[PDB]
Amino acid sequence: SRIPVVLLACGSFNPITNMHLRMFEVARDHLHQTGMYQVIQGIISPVNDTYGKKDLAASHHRVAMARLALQTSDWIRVDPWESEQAQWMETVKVLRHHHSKLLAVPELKLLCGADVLKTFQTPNLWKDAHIQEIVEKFGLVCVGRVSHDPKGYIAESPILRMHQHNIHLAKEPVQNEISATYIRRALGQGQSVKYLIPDAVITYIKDHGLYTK
Amino acid sequence: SRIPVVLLACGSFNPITNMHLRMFEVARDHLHQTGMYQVIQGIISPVNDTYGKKDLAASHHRVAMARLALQTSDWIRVDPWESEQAQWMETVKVLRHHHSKLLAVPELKLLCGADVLKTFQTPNLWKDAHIQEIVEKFGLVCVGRVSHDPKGYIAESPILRMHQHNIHLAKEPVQNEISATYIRRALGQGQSVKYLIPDAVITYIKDHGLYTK
Amino acid sequence: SRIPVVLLACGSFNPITNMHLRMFEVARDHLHQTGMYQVIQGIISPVNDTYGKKDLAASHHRVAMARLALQTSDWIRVDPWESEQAQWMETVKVLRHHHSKLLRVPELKLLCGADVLKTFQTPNLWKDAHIQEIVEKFGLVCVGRVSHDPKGYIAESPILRMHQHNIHLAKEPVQNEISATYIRRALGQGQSVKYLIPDAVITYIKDHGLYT
Amino acid sequence: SRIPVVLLACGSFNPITNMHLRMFEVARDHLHQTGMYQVIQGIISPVNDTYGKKDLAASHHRVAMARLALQTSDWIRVDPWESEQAQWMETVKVLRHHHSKLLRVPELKLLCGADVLKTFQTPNLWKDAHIQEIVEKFGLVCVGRVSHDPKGYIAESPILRMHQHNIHLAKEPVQNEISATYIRRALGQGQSVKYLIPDAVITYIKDHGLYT
Ligand SMILES: NC(=O)c1ccc[n+]([C@@H]2O[C@H](COP(=O)([O-])OP(=O)(O)OC[C@H]3O[C@@H](n4cnc5c(N)ncnc54)[C@H](O)[C@@H]3O)[C@@H](O)[C@H]2O)c1
Ligand SMILES: NC(=O)c1ccc[n+]([C@@H]2O[C@H](COP(=O)([O-])OP(=O)(O)OC[C@H]3O[C@@H](n4cnc5c(N)ncnc54)[C@H](O)[C@@H]3O)[C@@H](O)[C@H]2O)c1
Ligand SMILES: NC(=O)c1ccc[n+]([C@@H]2O[C@H](COP(=O)([O-])OP(=O)(O)OC[C@H]3O[C@@H](n4cnc5c(N)ncnc54)[C@H](O)[C@@H]3O)[C@@H](O)[C@H]2O)c1
Ligand SMILES: NC(=O)c1ccc[n+]([C@@H]2O[C@H](COP(=O)([O-])OP(=O)(O)OC[C@H]3O[C@@H](n4cnc5c(N)ncnc54)[C@H](O)[C@@H]3O)[C@@H](O)[C@H]2O)c1
Repeated sequence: SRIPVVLLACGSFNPITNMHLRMFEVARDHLHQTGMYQVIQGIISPVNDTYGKKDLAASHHRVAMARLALQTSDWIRVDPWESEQAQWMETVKVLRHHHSKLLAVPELKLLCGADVLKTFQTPNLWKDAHIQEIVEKFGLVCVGRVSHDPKGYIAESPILRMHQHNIHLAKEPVQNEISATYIRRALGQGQSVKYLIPDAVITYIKDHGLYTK
Repeated sequence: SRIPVVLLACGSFNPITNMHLRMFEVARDHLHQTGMYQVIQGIISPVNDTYGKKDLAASHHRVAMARLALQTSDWIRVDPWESEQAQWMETVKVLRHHHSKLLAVPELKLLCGADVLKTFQTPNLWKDAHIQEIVEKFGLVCVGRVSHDPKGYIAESPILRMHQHNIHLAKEPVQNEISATYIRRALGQGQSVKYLIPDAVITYIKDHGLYTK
Repeated sequence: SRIPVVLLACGSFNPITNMHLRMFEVARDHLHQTGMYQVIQGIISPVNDTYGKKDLAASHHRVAMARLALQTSDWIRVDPWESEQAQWMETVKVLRHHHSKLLRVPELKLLCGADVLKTFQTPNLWKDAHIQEIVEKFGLVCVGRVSHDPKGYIAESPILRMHQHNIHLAKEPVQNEISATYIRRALGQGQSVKYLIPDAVITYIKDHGLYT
Repeated sequence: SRIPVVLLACGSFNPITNMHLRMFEVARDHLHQTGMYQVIQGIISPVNDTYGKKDLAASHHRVAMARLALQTSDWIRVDPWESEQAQWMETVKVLRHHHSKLLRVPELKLLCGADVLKTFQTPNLWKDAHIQEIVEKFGLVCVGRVSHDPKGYIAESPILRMHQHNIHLAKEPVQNEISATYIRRALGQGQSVKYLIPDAVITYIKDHGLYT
């Protein structure tokens, strides 16, 4: 029969957008189309507030916006564990945690856009051993993005190439490069972002006065 | 003070998508940003069933899907008058009708994507006199689309150039080229189109068995 | 053995751009990849000056620019026959013309971007009999373009879906949406279009005062 | 009178492509449009071979390809200084080097795509003092790219927003997203990349067996 799969998306979700959500749907249809997997759940894990140089809305709000965005989803939920930790946590550790949570066990795979695959090449960003454990022990489902060539990223990285069977490249013939950075700027200018991010998220942002100049 | 404006979008809406909806929002913010207009309403007018060579879902359903898509909009409504006529009607006639309906009168403008502006150049598609009345007596608000250069379309058409003050070019720094043709194909294959078109529209399509192979 | 193929691209080429050229390369690689064909020649056929409601550069200029653009190509050539006819000609007639020449046998296929497939749906634009002859007698090689879904255009066309064996969809893994309308506007504003169209074409345009 | 400007693009150029070249043309036109500057020179500075976790073609090859790509440019040149250093150098040091040479005065500005602005946010990638020196001592000219919002990157950076007078956002009205990674993969598969990168660069690549 089919191997059960849980998809984990780690990211900022500042705020969660229709594209972040579309990523799950495209990935699920892709895995199902292979004939060997059955996606039983998706998890949105917002990053901790201590992360990066960029100023993010409080994780309390990013978790809230995801929960509200996911109310019309019957298979994707937000998990705040990662954001509730005292500090930022390398992605491989978040995978380990959720794998333990599942502990005939479904395979847990990291879901991301092709741009993340490119960041694996950034000096000192990801430890080689972590890249290895991510693709070998968990798996990667990557959704295409304009200007990125995942196939080449895989061919040019010895670690990815060696475990390419555990990397699933998905993509849809659509162009949807709405950036959350633009969303925040537009919101700051009083412009509409309706139909780019969920109606429920816009309501929360308005009610809590988020992303103001 | 500001000139009141009603935006009319004529099209197939087979089915209405998040991009069709985004078009209204981008256009409204653009007109408001000029400082001289106040958009008070938007109208989605699905095309008649006798139109074109392409097979469209019944207008009864396209009107229903738009109504449901617009339930969370406080300023855009669907108007079935055009689709209820015995036969297809040139766009200038639909504008005339809605102008009469409004009859200190707000300006009624045709809302469309830049690709429509390009179709004005198609032999025998639009009567020169209609193109003229559309831009001169009503107005055009055009939203940018990848691969189209509205500014050049305007410069190269003597009629548009002469009335360019009545043509408003809007666009947002986003890439969103999701085609309804892809939506229908995906739906026909059992794939998800969630987050590309409204949740309410997907529910109607599923409940009424639309767009099946 | 592989089937010999000649690719014919009909269009304005006002002016020819790197995108138009790229279309040939992608189509050829796709056809060779199928293992069933051997593309032996490419033909750029600029449209006549009476065509449409547009002020196009004179046909002899568009032919000359295409020729310059193709100097570094060892398999694509421009053919002025079509532009040199007294009047505009439906595309199927251009295919028939070039088919006859080939006979004086390779298969002749129309080469176009996905957007062209969408124009097949435009009321009164293409005669149904002509769409049928194109995909039934000849063939169609389509290069993808952003915002277009060729697979859906084919499936929804009662004529195209019955001839898929003669339709070849070559996907463009790169994003190359450079509009010739934009090229003309930029040129008219005195802005650079270098690296968007061939250097020799830019020079010709300058020398002859085109698009000013 | 207009302020003399020299544009410096640091990058892999593995290999140089039509997009990299287009970036210079768009930036120059944008700067001239402001009416305040006169771009007098463009400089392509390929990165050293010790840089990053990537198997890059040898620096002398990337320099040679850039030189060939630029033969038809009357204002852009490749400078191998950087690639010829014993080790990789932070970009601000390359700017200082080229600034000194200019002195042996024109303003030297870093030229990059919008994506570079986003990398400024990457933990430990760029020293804050360096980002400050780049936009405060020199200048930054950014060319738009699909999926990136430079205006937001600037507004959200406590360093960039304080130096907007020295940041110039040049918008790319065309869609030109051709990945050098894709170019390399296509080449390795024996597929054409003609019209995506200069002909002379393709020839050099073939002659020297690069990307096989
Ligand atoms: N463990 C490590 O060493 C290490 C190093 C760097 C980053 N990280 C992790 O990586 C994450 C960084 O997330 P982020 O700030 O980029 O998240 P984000 O909110 O910007 O995006 C979330 C996800 O959406 C995808 N996405 C966004 N727009 C898309 C589109 N249009 N199409 C397809 N996919 C799209 C992104 O690729 C990403 O996978 C964090 O969880 C961080 O902890 C880990
Ligand atoms: N009066 C005439 O002579 C004449 C001739 C031809 C067509 N028409 C009219 O034109 C309409 C044709 O509509 P259609 O079939 O193209 O409608 P459609 O459903 O495909 O699209 C509706 C609108 O959405 C815009 N749009 C779609 N995707 C977009 C995106 N990603 N970004 C921005 N805008 C986007 C389109 O430009 C269009 O204005 C009909 O109302 C028809 O009656 C009139
Ligand atoms: N026989 C008929 O009934 C009929 C009806 C309408 C048009 N036509 C013919 O169709 C042609 C119309 O040509 P045009 O004005 O669009 O020519 P054009 O110069 O704009 O483009 C020529 C070709 O390039 C392709 N192309 C352009 N940019 C591209 C990109 N970025 N990526 C991929 N492909 C790209 C186009 O799809 C087209 O196939 C003429 O030859 C005309 O006679 C025939
Ligand atoms: N000093 C530091 O701390 C530091 C840290 C990281 C990187 N760097 C430097 O940054 C550079 C990294 O270069 P790279 O590997 O990205 O080079 P690259 O060859 O990929 O590209 C070079 C330039 O082209 C631009 N570009 C590419 N495709 C484009 C397109 N389609 N449209 C517009 N612009 C486009 C890129 O944005 C970039 O500015 C190196 O010089 C490196 O030393 C410096």
